[PDB]
Amino acid sequence: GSHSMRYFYTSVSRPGRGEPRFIAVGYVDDTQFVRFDSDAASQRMEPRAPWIEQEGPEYWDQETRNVKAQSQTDRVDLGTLRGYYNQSEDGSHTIQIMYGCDVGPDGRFLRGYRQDAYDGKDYIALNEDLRSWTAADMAAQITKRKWEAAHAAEQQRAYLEGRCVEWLRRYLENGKETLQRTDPPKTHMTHHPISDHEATLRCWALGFYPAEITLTWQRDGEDQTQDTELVETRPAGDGTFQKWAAVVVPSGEEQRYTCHVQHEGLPKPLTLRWE
Amino acid sequence: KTFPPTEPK
Amino acid sequence: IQRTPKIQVYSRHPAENGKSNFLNCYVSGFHPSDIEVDLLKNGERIEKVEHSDLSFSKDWSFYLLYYTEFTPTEKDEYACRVNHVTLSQPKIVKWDRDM
Repeated sequence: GSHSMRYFYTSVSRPGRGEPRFIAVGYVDDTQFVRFDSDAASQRMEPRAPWIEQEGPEYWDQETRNVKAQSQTDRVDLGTLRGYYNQSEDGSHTIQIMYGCDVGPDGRFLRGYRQDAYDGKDYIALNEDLRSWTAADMAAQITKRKWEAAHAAEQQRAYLEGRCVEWLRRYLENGKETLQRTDPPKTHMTHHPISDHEATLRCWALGFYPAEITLTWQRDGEDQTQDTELVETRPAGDGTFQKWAAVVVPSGEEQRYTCHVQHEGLPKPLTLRWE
Repeated sequence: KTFPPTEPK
Repeated sequence: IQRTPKIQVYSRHPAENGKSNFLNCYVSGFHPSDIEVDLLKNGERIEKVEHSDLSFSKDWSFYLLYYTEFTPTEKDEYACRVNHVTLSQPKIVKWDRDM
């Protein structure tokens, strides 16, 4: 019954001509619900889940103001950081920002986040206590001193513990039918001979939500990692996720092997065995 | 809902 | 820093000949975000392809899902073609409906 809200911003400079490309996305758990793309025609924050479309024009006006202003802030910051790092004006660079909050099943604040990167490495991040910053290098130390003087952590903390938690709660009751549902994995095993003496067993998990899942093989009841392969969890494109795990076994010995599936939507883990 | 832009870097 | 894409090519639903479905190419773990991704039908680029909005993981690496509606057949072969500043040539990953 725990939940999260996150925003992800990406700004990429383009020195051949014009302003940086800015993309913002918002998520509740593993469900995207809004986007902004500075190269799109609308120039508005846009809905990406049916349940947010009910929000009124004032909602969209305020969210659009914020992300358009953020795109300008990032533009300025790309310039400032180029200077801090003594980089040329000719190259493209990237700023990334993530922030958001986690709540417990009671809907109360658990944890807040705010972290920033430059060219795919840590730049500055708010600590878990929401009261202090971690600056990765002497460039980020400059930013840290400025942010301390501006009481930026206090401002971030008030949002993370206040508005973030309150709007996450509102969305969870607005999109309840999907956001508060768990879809357990649809599981099955396949069998593929490799040679006269070996075969692959593959354990499939399909259609599950949220994305967190664990697949594990055992042989005669003991965990087995030798001769196994696993794919990264992947989106199906319809709001659900997929994963598989495989093991190579001597042919005839298939019944020794079991696949064990853990997911939030399963009251007890599932066990599968080739018959 | 988003947080407004924070202080420049 | 720079990071090379990981690539998975797979269908939205269990693949069955003559039954409409979606072909997915999931690209992840890459940096920077500029990337070229095409879906190929018998080696030729498919025109109608959409993708998810750019997002990233904890380690700052990006991920995108590229997708198109298709109807699998016995004869037709599909693949995903990726280019990225980290690759010296485009990387082609064939669709295997067992994977």
